[PDB]
Amino acid sequence: AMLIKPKRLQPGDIVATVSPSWGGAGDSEIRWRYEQGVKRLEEVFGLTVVPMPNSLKGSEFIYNNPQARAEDLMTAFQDTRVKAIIANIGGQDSIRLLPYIDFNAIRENPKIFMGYADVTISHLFCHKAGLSSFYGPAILTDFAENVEMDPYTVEMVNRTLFSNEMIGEIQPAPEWTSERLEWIEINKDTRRTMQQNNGYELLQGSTTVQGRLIGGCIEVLEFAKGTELWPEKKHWEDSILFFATSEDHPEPSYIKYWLRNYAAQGILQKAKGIIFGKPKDEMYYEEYKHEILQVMKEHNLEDLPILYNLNFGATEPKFILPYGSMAEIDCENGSFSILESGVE
Amino acid sequence: AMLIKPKRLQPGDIVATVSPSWGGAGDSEIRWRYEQGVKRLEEVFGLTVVPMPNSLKGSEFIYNNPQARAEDLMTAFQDTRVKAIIANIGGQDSIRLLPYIDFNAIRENPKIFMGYADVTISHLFCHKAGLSSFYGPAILTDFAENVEMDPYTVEMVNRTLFSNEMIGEIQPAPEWTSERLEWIEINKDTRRTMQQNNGYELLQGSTTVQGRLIGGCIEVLEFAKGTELWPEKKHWEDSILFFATSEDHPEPSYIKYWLRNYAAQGILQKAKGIIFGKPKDEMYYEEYKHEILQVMKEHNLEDLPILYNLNFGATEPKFILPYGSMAEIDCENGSFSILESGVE
Repeated sequence: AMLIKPKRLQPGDIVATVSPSWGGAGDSEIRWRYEQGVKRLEEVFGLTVVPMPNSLKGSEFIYNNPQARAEDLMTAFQDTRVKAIIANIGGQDSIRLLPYIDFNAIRENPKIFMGYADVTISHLFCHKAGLSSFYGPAILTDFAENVEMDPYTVEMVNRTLFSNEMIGEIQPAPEWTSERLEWIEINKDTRRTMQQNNGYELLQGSTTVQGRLIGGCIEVLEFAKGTELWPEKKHWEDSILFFATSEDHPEPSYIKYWLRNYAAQGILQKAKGIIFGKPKDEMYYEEYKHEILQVMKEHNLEDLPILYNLNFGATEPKFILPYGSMAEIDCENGSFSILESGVE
Repeated sequence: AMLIKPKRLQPGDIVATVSPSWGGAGDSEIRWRYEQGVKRLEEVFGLTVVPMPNSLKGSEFIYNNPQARAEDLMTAFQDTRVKAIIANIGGQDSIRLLPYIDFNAIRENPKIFMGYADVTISHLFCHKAGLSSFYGPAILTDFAENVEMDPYTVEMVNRTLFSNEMIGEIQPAPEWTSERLEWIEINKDTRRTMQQNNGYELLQGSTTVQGRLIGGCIEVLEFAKGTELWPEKKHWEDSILFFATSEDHPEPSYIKYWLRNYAAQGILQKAKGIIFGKPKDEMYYEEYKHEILQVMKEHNLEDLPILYNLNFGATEPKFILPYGSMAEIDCENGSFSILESGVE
């Protein structure tokens, strides 16, 4: 293990909320939604919540001030009362924070950091500092789910962040959604419609393999390629790669192009296995499979275990992937497991 | 300069044709078109043309055999009778040649290498071997133009490859086309419809700047990021960046994402200036401007000279960009010049 594992949460602990990507949480029309997410952190999980100073200043300010976003992250990491940091939401431009990050401030202050999609970039800040962080739910999208949180997401927060017991097998969720229901307050009493989930699909592979988790949102990872933010070679050795596609539904050819580059980098050849998240709206569900299998065939990797349709990524509900934690793909059983705790 | 300038081509010289990307030149219904391009190399330029051994075996063979494509390149470079190499056409997967390239073989046999789009990858092979190669016309798309070659493309081939006089100012073409007229022989006597061209547009900048050319097809450059094929740091210092979009019309948001990555790499900050090629069909002409200007604004680069709508890239006709040559953007006059010869 190359990464520091942070301490577990308990009720009473303080969690900081931050806006490293899109600044919407503070927009007048969305603030109710932020407050609803916070309410679940407080009431369901028993946590105390503090927003970082610039995090609710709204989307115009946040967009224009990447340094202030970075300052919010540094403030949260440097405050010893803060036991976890959760992103409000993704976006697309948190790569702009790079000039303003003090990696040693993260290194000297290990704690839980969680979010997904563009927050992939903020995960790479933690990763560079040697801290295991959590590809997982965010305030506006998951904790603020209308009417009630999904019990699957709640279970997985408990198992990953509140317990130092081995996480173990990740069962698929019974149902999923990515229905568009605008974040208008008079919609708050409306449940989003759920779809039956049918569980994991094995695209290829015939072995049980284990390796340490690395990855994120595949579109956003492109943003960091060739930069000083990209994880050094040792982190890719004997990995389990995890990829999710985001809400803009990247055309299938891009999934091919991006995987071809992972091959050209030597990353696919170093992987023990790959897991893919359910695409948003299941758009391109079958088409992505075709591209994935083609790139593997092109590079003599037809036996690399690849599991598909997991509940992480752009749909709800979600489980949580701790970076660098040992994980397992069991092809014969079509199962995915995390073979250690997420927290200490 | 870090790149070797190859020797001047002249009538009577031998040129090799290669298929490093899509292998369609040898397909039964396309072969007439390859032969039409060969006829202009022979009759207009006075050259003897030799296809490399695997280059006309068709698209199925070529796709399945990246190693044979790489061998064709090596064959052409190692034959001292061959004075220039021209790609038949682009494609999308020449990144697959990477593990099969003998860079020493290129370094020891400097000579003209020319093509565009996916052939960007093959340029990067030359670049890594320390050879200046030519972002420029290809057999099937330019030399094989129905009825006759465009005099603009002819002129720029002559000025860049057939003379060691300074290239000088690159004037805009009077007309352009990217009309889809299928490469079916029954069409061979049909001229493509031309559009009036309005010349270069200065997007920003108020100075005259000089720097060495580096760039290529912006979609394809993504394929090489974070790989050992990416040009080393010194190549990006005091550059003039050149970017063209390809036939797939990348959505404007991707231009933004890709340019934010150039910023995150420290590349935009080191540029003296940037030039963009006319988009295919002028699709997203205005949208791309908006994205380019937004990324400059995001990174305090609003005084960086940027010229738009140049005749390189996905449309016809084309001028030629020698990698690493000293070039000039003059903002007050809205002009672009290359301040050395393309060849020795």
